[PDB]
Amino acid sequence: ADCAKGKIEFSKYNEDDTFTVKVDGKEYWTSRWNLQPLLQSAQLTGMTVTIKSSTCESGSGFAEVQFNNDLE
Amino acid sequence: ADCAKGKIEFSKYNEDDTFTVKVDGKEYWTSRWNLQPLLQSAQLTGMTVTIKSSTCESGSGFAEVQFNNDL
Amino acid sequence: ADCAKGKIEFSKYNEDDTFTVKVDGKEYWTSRWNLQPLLQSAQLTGMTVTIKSSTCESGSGFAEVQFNNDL
Amino acid sequence: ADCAKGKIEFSKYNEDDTFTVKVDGKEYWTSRWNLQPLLQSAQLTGMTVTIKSSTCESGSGFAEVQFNND
Amino acid sequence: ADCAKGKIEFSKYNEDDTFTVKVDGKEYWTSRWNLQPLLQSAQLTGMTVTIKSSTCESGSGFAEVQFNNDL
Amino acid sequence: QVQLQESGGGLVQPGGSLRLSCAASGFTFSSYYMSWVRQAPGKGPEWVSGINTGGVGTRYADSVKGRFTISRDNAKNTLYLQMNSLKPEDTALYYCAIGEGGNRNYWGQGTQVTVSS
Amino acid sequence: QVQLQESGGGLVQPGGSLRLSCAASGFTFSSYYMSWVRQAPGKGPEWVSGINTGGVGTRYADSVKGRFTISRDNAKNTLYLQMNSLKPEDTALYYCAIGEGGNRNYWGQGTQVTVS
Amino acid sequence: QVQLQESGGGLVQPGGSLRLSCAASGFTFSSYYMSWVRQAPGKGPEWVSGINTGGVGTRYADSVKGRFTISRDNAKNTLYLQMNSLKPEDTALYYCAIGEGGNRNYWGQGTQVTVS
Amino acid sequence: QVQLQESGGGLVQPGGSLRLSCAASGFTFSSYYMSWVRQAPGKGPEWVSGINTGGVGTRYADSVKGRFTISRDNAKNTLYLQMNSLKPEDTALYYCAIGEGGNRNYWGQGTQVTVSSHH
Amino acid sequence: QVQLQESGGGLVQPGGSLRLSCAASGFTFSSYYMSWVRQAPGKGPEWVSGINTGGVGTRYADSVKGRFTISRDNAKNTLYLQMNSLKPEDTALYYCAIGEGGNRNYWGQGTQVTVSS
Repeated sequence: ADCAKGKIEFSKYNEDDTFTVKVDGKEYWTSRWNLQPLLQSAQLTGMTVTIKSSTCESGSGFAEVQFNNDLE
Repeated sequence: ADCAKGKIEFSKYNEDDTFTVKVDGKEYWTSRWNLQPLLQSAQLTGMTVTIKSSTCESGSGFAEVQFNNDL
Repeated sequence: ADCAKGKIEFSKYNEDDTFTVKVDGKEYWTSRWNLQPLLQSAQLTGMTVTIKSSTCESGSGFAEVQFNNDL
Repeated sequence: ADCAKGKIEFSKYNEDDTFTVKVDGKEYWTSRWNLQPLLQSAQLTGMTVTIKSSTCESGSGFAEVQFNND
Repeated sequence: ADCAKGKIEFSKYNEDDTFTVKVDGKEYWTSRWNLQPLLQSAQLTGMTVTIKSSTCESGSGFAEVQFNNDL
Repeated sequence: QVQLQESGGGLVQPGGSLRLSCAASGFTFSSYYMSWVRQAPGKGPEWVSGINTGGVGTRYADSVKGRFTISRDNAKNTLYLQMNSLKPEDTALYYCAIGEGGNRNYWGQGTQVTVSS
Repeated sequence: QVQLQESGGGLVQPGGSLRLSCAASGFTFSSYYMSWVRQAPGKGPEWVSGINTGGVGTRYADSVKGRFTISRDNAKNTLYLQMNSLKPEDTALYYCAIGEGGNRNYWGQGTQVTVS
Repeated sequence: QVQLQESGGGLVQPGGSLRLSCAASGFTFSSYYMSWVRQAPGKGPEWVSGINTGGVGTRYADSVKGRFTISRDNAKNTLYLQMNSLKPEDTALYYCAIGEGGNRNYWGQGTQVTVS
Repeated sequence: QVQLQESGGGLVQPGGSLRLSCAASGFTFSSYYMSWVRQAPGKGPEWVSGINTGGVGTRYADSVKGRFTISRDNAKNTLYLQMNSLKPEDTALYYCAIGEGGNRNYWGQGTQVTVSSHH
Repeated sequence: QVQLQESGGGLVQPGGSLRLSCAASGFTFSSYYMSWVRQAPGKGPEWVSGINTGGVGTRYADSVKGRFTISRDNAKNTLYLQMNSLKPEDTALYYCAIGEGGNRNYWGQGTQVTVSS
């Protein structure tokens, strides 16, 4: 259930050790640690990130993301 | 057994903290945390990954992977 | 409160395993281990980092930051 | 003892969470988790790695290495 | 005290899980695990590292270090 | 079997307080971010609060920030929610959710909260 | 030392149910991802289901998603597979495996499931 | 259920000494960097001192370097601040904070220190 | 201090079997990859077998795969090597090592294995 | 609070042996790399030996390699140095240090070791 599909506008490390990313004008946060280096890489390289969640309109964080490289 | 040999099409971090990669049109997932940064760096750099597994159907679990640079 | 917004001039690994970054002429340190590689990559790539803290004087501790790529 | 000096031909993550690298036609593996990202970056960047081990036969395990750029 | 300021000549992962770097012809090692990825990135990117230690002779141990980009 | 058992709900007068408790079993509780989500009648699900493994690092939805406070007891495998100064807008069925609360399969059967006069 | 002992197999009729159990020993079970793999006669090995260390995250093969359900009892060092509404395709020798089930080194001597 | 309880404050004459104590509960203390922050009346918050887990690695603000000494008893799950040779410039409310002290949610209900 | 005490060697006839055991002390054994290395007089050191902490992930040298089995008992801080169907080529001094072998500082004072007959 | 107490020094004849002991307190000893540093009269401080936590990984300065042996007892929070076959060039004050020995604040008060005839 694709929440947002796009390039990472910005990322933010939070005081509670979570990680926010603004994708397609909407902010998403995750408690997953392994996602932190994967997401900024994706941000830096200009990757196409697809944030997936069942409850997409609750303010609940994601933990499922697909990474695709950019085309030209 | 060599299941897939190719460039990573896409990678996906799963809700169960596993990691999927689609190589040669077939998706394979791994529970290994150490493979996550290795696979992402491979996909980004354009490496030719060789997925080795006893279970070769798409959706199978894997653990052994070989990395070779682009040429 | 946004303490500093800018490119990382330098980073420093400290004897107490903390990590200092001087952003916009002000130095700020963090005890977060996960921030070390993130700040390292932001410094190298030339990202514009936004340090957020209740304590904004130079030398204060921080743990919340935002990363944006360059133009 | 310097077993192999050269560019990493290929790397391989093993089922036992070890990591193999073929340097100068000889394969060597390591149980060190710290080395996995270091060796991948060395392979990708084209660094000339020097594998040092008391056991120098191919298939021998190692732990000590030296990284130099091109 | 600033022991060495310069580009990393080479790095070496040791059998005791320490990490040596030769900076300005002098070798220095560290037991800090977090420094391992920071140092090779610095080595790879061509950063000018500043090793700070009370023991400045070659072969001494160290922990504090400052990273600055090439320019 | 993974089980989450919410309790502490009921009928409270507006301005009143309540303390929700969720007793987790069948999984290693200390390994998971825990959160509370409410489902108001007619409305969709609303994420309310979250807490990191460790119990130090909390998150709150803007609607409850200042009135609610999430806590965890990793020694007792329990998650709590202190609901103070309750508005009627909080009359909802409160679920204790494993993770960020993005998956309803990983919720327990909710505890009913009704703030009325 | 490591041992995996599958049980709970047998001959079931189509639409029926079975609960396979695998009893692990010789390693701290609670520390490993566990999975189930089936090997049908004439066909190759098929990964069926998986479960994480944490104990909450489950994965299932498309062929059995909705009918099968993996669980673990870290207290009893046992892994289970609840097979409901069984189709004849599922006729095979079921292996309980440490990890993702990608190398036969880590499987037990499987239990036989026959659906006819 | 996180709690930080500062104590040891009071009225001291300039040049005098005080020992603040902060008793942590509801989280595993030994796993967190701890720090002390002061909030002078009318002025903004000032970070004062920090100590790593393990208790060897201390940090001090330049304004307090040499006079103050942070310590921790991971056994008594307490954090301390030894304030010697107190100047009137130190008249603030001393908060004990989890982490680096950059977020007010991570502080206890501070103890009062008045040097006049 | 750190101590590794190999035992279980001896004089074995070709085709025979032996069980080497190394008793570790002075370090938390459960936290280290362990391996077995042999060194035959005249030859250099040969890595033989390896085991990850946990005892699920075992590696074997091509020359010993199928005949040898490495195991560990983290409860008893012991490492074992089951040598079945031995050859005179298996003759050497067998060291138990912390890590992947590699650094003689990490080996123990070995156990002698001698595969021979009446020829 | 943090305390390092060196002992085991004294007057030794060349070729002789000594076993230095350093008793650590006030910090979790088991969590730190420990090392020994000597300060010869007129010369600067010389790092001598190092040991990682856990006590498997030892390092020695080339000047002592083969004669000295560092060890630790994390149960007794003590660090040791076995000095065998002592040369007069070993005459120095031996500090027991937290870490790699690159911070003087985290050394003890030293133990004297004098090798002469």
